[PDB]
Amino acid sequence: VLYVGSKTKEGVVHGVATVAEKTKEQVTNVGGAVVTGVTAVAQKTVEGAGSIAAATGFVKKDQ
Amino acid sequence: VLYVGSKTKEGVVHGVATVAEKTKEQVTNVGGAVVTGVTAVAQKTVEGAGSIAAATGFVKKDQ
Amino acid sequence: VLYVGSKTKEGVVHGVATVAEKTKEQVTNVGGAVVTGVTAVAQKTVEGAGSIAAATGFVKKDQ
Amino acid sequence: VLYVGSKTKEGVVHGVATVAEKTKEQVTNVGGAVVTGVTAVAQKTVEGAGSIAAATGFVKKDQ
Amino acid sequence: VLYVGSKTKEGVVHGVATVAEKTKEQVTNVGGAVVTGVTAVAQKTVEGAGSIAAATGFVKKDQ
Amino acid sequence: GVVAAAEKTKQGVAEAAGKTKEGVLYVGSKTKEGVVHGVATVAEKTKEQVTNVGGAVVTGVTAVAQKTVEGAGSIAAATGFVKKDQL
Amino acid sequence: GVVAAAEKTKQGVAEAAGKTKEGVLYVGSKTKEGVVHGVATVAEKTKEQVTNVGGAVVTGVTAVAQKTVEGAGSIAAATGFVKKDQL
Amino acid sequence: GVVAAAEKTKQGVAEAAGKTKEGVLYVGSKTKEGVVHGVATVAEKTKEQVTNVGGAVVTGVTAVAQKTVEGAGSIAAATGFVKKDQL
Amino acid sequence: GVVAAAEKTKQGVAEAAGKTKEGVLYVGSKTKEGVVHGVATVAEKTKEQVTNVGGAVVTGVTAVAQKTVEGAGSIAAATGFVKKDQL
Amino acid sequence: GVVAAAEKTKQGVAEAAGKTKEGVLYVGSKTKEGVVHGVATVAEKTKEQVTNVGGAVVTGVTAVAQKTVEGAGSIAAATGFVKKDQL
Repeated sequence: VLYVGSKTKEGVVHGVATVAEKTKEQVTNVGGAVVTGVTAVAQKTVEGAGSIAAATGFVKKDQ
Repeated sequence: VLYVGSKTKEGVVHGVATVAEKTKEQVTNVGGAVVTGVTAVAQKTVEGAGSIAAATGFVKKDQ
Repeated sequence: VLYVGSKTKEGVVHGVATVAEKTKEQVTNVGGAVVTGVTAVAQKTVEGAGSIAAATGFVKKDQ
Repeated sequence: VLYVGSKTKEGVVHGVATVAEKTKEQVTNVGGAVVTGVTAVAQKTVEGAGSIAAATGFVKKDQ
Repeated sequence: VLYVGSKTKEGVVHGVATVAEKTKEQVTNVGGAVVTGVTAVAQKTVEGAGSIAAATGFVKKDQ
Repeated sequence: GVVAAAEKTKQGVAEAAGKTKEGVLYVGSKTKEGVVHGVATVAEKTKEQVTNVGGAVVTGVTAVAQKTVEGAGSIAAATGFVKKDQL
Repeated sequence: GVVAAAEKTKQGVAEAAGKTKEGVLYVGSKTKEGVVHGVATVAEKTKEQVTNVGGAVVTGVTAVAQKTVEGAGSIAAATGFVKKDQL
Repeated sequence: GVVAAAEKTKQGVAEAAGKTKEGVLYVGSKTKEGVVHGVATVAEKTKEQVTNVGGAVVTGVTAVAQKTVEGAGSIAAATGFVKKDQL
Repeated sequence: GVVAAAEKTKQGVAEAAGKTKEGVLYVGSKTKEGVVHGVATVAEKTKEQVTNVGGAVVTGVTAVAQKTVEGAGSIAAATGFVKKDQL
Repeated sequence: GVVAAAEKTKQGVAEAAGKTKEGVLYVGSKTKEGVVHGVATVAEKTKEQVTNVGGAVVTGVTAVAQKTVEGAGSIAAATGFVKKDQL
C-alpha cells in the first residue's frame, strides 16, 4: 500500500579485491579445470526456480 | 500497509580481499579441479526452490 | 499502490579489482580450461526459471 | 498505481579494474581454453526462462 | 498508471579498465582459444527465453 | 543560486547540482611543485602612515612560488632583505 | 545557495548536491612537494605607523614554496635578513 | 547553503549533500614532501608602530615549504637572521 | 548549512550529509615527509611597538617544512640566528 | 550545521552525518616522518614591546619539520642561536 525503499541491496556483491606482489605460479593441466582469478557473481531472480548463481572450476561428466 | 526500508541488504557479500606476497605456487592436476582464487557470490531468489548459490571447484561424475 | 524506490540495487556487482606487481606465470594445459582473469557477472531475471549467471572455468563432457 | 524510481539499478556491473606492472606471462595450450583478461557481464531479463549471463573459459564436448 | 523513472539502469556495464606497464606476454595455442583482452557485455531482453549475454573464450565440439 | 522544484503535482522529482563520476577517469600523474595556495588577510579600522628615507617599504602579503632556482651564490626568495657585502 | 524541493505532491523525491564516485578512478601518482597551503591572518582594531631610514620594511605575512634550490653559498628563503659579510 | 525538502506529501525522500565512493579508486602513491599547511593567526586590539634605522623588519607570519636544497655553505630557511662573517 | 527535511508526510526519509566507501579503495603508499600542519595563535590586548637599529625583527609565527638539505657547513632552518664567524 | 528531521510523520527516518567504511580499503604504507602537527598558543592581556640594537628578534612560535639533513659541520634547526666561532 505504502512502500519506501531507500538504498536497499538485494543480491549485491561489492568490494572484492586481490593484491599480489613478487608472486610466481606454474599450472600444468590435462583434461581438468584450474581457476586462479577472481569471480564476483551477484544474482537476483523473481519467480525462478532452480537458479544457480555461480558454477566455477568443475569438471562434469554425468550420464 | 506501511513499510519503510532504509539501507537494508539481503543476500549481499562485501569486504572480500586476498593479499599475497613473495608466494610461489605449483599446480599439476590431471582430470581434476583445482581452485586457488576465492569467489564472492551473493544470491537472492523469490519463489525459487532448489537454488544453489555457489558450486565452486569440485568434480561430479554421476550416473 | 504507492512505491518510492531510491538508489535500490538488485543483482549488482561493483568494486572488483586485482593488482599485480613483479608477477610471472606459466600455463600449459591440454584439453582443459584454465582461468586467470577477472569475471564480474551481475544478473537480474523476472519470471525466469533455471537461470545461470556464471559458468566460469568448466570442462563438461556429459552424455 | 504510483511508482517513482530514482537511480535504481538492476543487473548492473560497474567499477571493475585490473592493474599489472612488471608482469610476464606465458600460455601454451592445445585443444584447451585459456582466459587471462577481464570479462564484465551485466544482464537483465524479463519473462525469459533459462537465461545464462556469462560462460567463460569453457570446453564442452557433450554427446 | 503513474510511473516516473529517473536515471534508472538495467543491464548496464560502465567503468571497466585495465592498466598494464612493463608487461610482456607470450601465447602459442593450437586448436584452442586464448583471451587476454577486455570484454564488457550489457544485455537487456524482453519476452526472450534462453538468452546468453557473453560466451567468451571457449571450445565447443558437441556431437 | 541553484534551485530545482516540483510543486502541486501527483509526482515530483527534484535534483539539485549533483555530480557523478561514472566511467573510467585515468590520470598518469598529478604533481604540483613549488605552489603557494590560499593566503588570506583581514584588517579592521584601517589606517596607514608610511614615511621612507632611502629605503624600501612594501605593504601587503608576499607569496613566492618557484620550481627550480639555479646558480651559486643566488637568492631565491627574500622579504625585507638588506645586503651590504664587500668583495 | 543549493535548494531542491518537492511540496504538495503525492510522492516527492529531492536530492541536494550529492556526489557519487562510481566506476574506475585511477591515479598513477599524486605527489605534492614544496607547497604552502592555507595561511590566514585576522587583525581587529588595527592601525599602522611605519618610519624607515635606509632599511627594508614589509608589513604582512610571507609564504615561500620552492621545490629545488641548488648552488653553493645560496640563500633559499629569508625574511628579515641582514647580510654584512667581508670577502 | 544546501537544502533538500519534501513537505505536505504522502511519501517524501530528502537527501542532503551526500558522498558515495563505490567502485574502484586506485592511487599509486600520494606523497607529501616539504609542505606547510594550515597556519592561522588572530589578533585583537593591535596597534602597530615600527621604527627602523638601517635594519630589516617584517610584521606578520612566515611560512616556508621546500623539498630539495643543495649547496655548501648555503642557507635554506632564515627568519630574523644576521650574518656578519669576515673573509 | 546542510539540511534535509520531510514534514507533514505519511512516510518521511531524511538523509543528511552522509559518506559511504563501499568499493575498492587502493593506495600504494601515503607518505608525508617534512610537513608542518595546523599552527594557530590567538592574541588579545597586544599593542606592539618595534624599534630596530641595524637588526632584524620579525613579528609572527614561523613554520618551515623541508625534505632534504645537502651541503657542508649549511644551515637548514634558523629563527633568531646571529652568525659572526672569523676566517 | 548538519540537520536531518522528519516530523508530523506516521513513519520517520532521520539520519545525521554518518560514515560507512564497508568494502576493501588497502594501503601499502602510511608513513609520516619529520612532521610537526597541532601547535597552538593563546595570549590574553600580556605585556610586551620590542626594542632591538643590532640583534635578531622573532616574536611568536616556531615549528620546523625536516625529513633528512646531510652534510658535515651543518646546522639543521636553530632557534635563538648565536654562532661566534673563530677559525
